[PDB]
Amino acid sequence: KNVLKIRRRKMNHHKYRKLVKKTRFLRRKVQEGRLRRKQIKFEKDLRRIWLKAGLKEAPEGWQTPKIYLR
Amino acid sequence: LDDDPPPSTLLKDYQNVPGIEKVDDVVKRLLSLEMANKKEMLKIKQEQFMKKIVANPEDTRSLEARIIALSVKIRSYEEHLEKHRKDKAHKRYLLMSIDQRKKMLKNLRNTNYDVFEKICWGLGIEYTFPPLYYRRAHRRFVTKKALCIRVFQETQKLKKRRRALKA
Amino acid sequence: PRYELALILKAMQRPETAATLKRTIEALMDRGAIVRDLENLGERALPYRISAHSQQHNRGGYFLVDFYAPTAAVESMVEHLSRDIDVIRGNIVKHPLTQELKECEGIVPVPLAEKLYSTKKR
Amino acid sequence: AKHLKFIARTVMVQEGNVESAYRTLNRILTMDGLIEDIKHRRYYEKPCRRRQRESYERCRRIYNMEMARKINFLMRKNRADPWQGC
Amino acid sequence: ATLNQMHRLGPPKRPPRKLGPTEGRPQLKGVVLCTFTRK
RNA sequence: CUGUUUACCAAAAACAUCACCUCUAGCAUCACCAGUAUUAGAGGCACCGCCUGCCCAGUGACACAUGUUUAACGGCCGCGGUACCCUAACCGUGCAAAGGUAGCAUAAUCACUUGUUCCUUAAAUAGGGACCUGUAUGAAUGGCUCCACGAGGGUUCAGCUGUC
RNA sequence: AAACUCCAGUUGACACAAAAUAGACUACGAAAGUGGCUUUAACAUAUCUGAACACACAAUAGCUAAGACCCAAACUGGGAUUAGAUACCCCACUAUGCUUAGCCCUAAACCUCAACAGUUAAAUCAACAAAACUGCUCGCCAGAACACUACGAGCCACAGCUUAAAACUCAAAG
Ligand SMILES: C[NH+](C)c1cc(NC(=O)CNC(C)(C)C)c(O)c2c1C[C@H]1C[C@H]3[C@H]([NH+](C)C)C(O)=C(C(N)=O)C(=O)[C@@]3(O)C(O)=C1C2=O
Ligand SMILES: [K+]
Ligand SMILES: [K+]
Ligand SMILES: [K+]
Ligand SMILES: [K+]
Ligand SMILES: [Mg+2]
Ligand SMILES: [Mg+2]
Ligand SMILES: [Mg+2]
Ligand SMILES: [Mg+2]
Ligand SMILES: [Mg+2]
Ligand SMILES: [Mg+2]
Ligand SMILES: [Mg+2]
Ligand SMILES: [Mg+2]
Ligand SMILES: [Mg+2]
Ligand SMILES: [Mg+2]
Ligand SMILES: [Mg+2]
Ligand SMILES: [Mg+2]
Ligand SMILES: [Mg+2]
Ligand SMILES: [Mg+2]
Ligand SMILES: [Mg+2]
Ligand SMILES: [Mg+2]
Ligand SMILES: [Mg+2]
Repeated sequence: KNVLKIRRRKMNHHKYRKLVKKTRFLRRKVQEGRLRRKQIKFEKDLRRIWLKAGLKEAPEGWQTPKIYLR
Repeated sequence: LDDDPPPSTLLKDYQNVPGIEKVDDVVKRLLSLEMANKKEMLKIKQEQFMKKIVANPEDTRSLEARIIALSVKIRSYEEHLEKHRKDKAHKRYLLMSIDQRKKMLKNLRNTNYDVFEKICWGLGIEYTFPPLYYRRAHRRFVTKKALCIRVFQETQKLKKRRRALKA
Repeated sequence: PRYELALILKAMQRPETAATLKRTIEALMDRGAIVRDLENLGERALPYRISAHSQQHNRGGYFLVDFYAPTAAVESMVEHLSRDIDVIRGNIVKHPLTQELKECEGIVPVPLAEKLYSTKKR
Repeated sequence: AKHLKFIARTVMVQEGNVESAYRTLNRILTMDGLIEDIKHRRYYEKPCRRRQRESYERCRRIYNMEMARKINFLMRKNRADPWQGC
Repeated sequence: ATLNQMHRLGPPKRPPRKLGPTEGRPQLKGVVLCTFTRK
């Protein structure tokens, strides 16, 4: 079999790795905003729970841990 | 639960040999577990468990005897791994033996509950019922539920404080 | 179980070899060994130059110790011989007479393998 | 080496026939594999390459020994044709 | 697939037919914005 | 980050600092230390996260046998031409120890300049986000992010009020 | 050429590196993998199949420390070649290859051929390849390319991996 179909993936992958290298700092800034919005979205969900369960405040002694951090 | 087999006991092959009581003291220790491999000790341990539990001591192809024989291996693998923490091949042999025993124990339980109870007692095996859903407990989950349990406990302590309002 | 100690000594004189052999046999006994026999294979020239304990050896007395010991005694005896400066080389092996040789039936010549390729006209 | 010298790979020269001695030495080294091993040991032959070469040589020996066996088997029939003309 | 697999999966469903430029409409009414030629 | 400072015009972005790294030292009866290289001294830098590129020619240290050494002092290119213009993947030539890498960039930073654009006001030489790109940004003289923190500097919603 | 010239050549002493021959053998292991010697421990299941909501593994290369240093070596620097040579050739040297303790979880991880039970009878049988098939089960596939991609999610992974699309385009791709 020829390798004409491997060579397409070969170039795709090569270009992608070079693209990530060129933009790894732009991509990092975008990824930090995403994990930040992700933690907010998580807290809303937990908040929504106890508000729907009638409770007016968070359970006594509860803190929402920052699960989306390094 | 920690009963260690005596080390002087004779090999399973020379136990019945008649007249062995008249041999020299040296010959007794040449035919003992002191001068034998670790596998020779496992034959005696299996023999003791089999005579204790199995109704017919000579039946080796019975579901009971197999569980006994498999439990002695599980014991032998666990001790091996206590010294060799990175022996991944023997780590795999342990986890497969354990699943094969649960498989034997599930069958015995469903066929002969009488002897199933005898096995679980003699070998100190606690049969557990397999969990239904094998789900991964990642952080988001492990926190959601941890909160949802605390919320429920709080709502519990508001009916208590609302029946005291009927008063 | 049964072992054999292939013991190369330092080509000494009788008092020293007897002294050295006695040490080794006691150290086996001290670790729970039942010594079965002692054999003298004779002082030969070494197949090659063995450097042991800051000495260059060319000759040595070959001995064999047939003994029974618990499996844990092997590591301890191995380490003991490391520190004896009259041993050129010592190795403990399972006794060769413990293993029973299975009866062999004979060389069976291998027929040419067949049906490796389809019988089509290429 | 810790071994004795002038024992291994050593050939005695007869009647000053150096050419014949060196020739027999070469044969010994070749017949034992030493020559070919030294040549392959000049550059590192990677494990993938070593396996590709050993497979090739072993497929070659089989074919070569089977062709040699067929040539030797049919050598008897190279004699003169007995029915020349029909 | 086996019969057990063919049961577990069910019918072959269907790709939701993608709409066309006319958005599934016989015709459409537009306002000319510019006129040009393309080769 | 808590801390520290110009008692009496500066409390700070300055210093220290956890951390990281460079240098020196094989040893006792007064510091270090009644210690002993996982130690102890001399310094840099500044938690952490991502990193910390290239240069040993010069000057210093060390080796003083050809040398080694930048988390030592320091440094880190030109002149012409080529896709309308812009720019040059590219081309020619020269020069250096190496030719400023990764980042970051309308600002504690600012020729033009109050750039341009998007937000923000009715109105912005303010502030925020970007883009342009650097007379003279740039990697422990640390570079770039980020939690928390600050009588620090700046912008702001709402309210509040004799600030008006 | 540059390089070395505290260098070469006999001889002696000397590994924490790697394991001629045997091996024309074809064994062990779930796969990855395993070929110097010794010893200890040790190679699951007395039906079969079966976890992409789970567990335990997984070459090489990488990452985090802490050591080792014979050689080999990305990078880098010189020598050479060339129109250029950021290569192929030469020399030198590093990460790395080793040990220990944790990660990372990927391969043309392919013998691209699933497990179990069977059949060479028929009509073998597109081509080629490693002959055509039956029962049973699981796992996978449904033009090309966008795409080992984006979003989302998980993950000790922050230039990562695993899952994984769509729009525009084409009349082919194979
Ligand atoms: C008068 N020139 C020499 C000058 C002066 C200043 N600033 C000052 O002199 C400031 N003086 C104070 C400190 C206030 C007393 C300057 O600040 C500058 C410049 C030069 C320009 C050159 C610009 C030029 N282009 C974009 C118009 C250009 O091609 C370059 C270049 N490198 O080739 C530039 O970088 C340029 O944009 C630039 O940055 C300049 C200045 O910054
Ligand atoms: K203050
Ligand atoms: K501004
Ligand atoms: K602006
Ligand atoms: K302050
Ligand atoms: Mg003052
Ligand atoms: Mg004061
Ligand atoms: Mg004053
Ligand atoms: Mg003051
Ligand atoms: Mg400071
Ligand atoms: Mg830091
Ligand atoms: Mg630097
Ligand atoms: Mg730059
Ligand atoms: Mg701005
Ligand atoms: Mg200026
Ligand atoms: Mg300027
Ligand atoms: Mg500067
Ligand atoms: Mg400096
Ligand atoms: Mg803090
Ligand atoms: Mg303070
Ligand atoms: Mg402030
Ligand atoms: Mg107001």
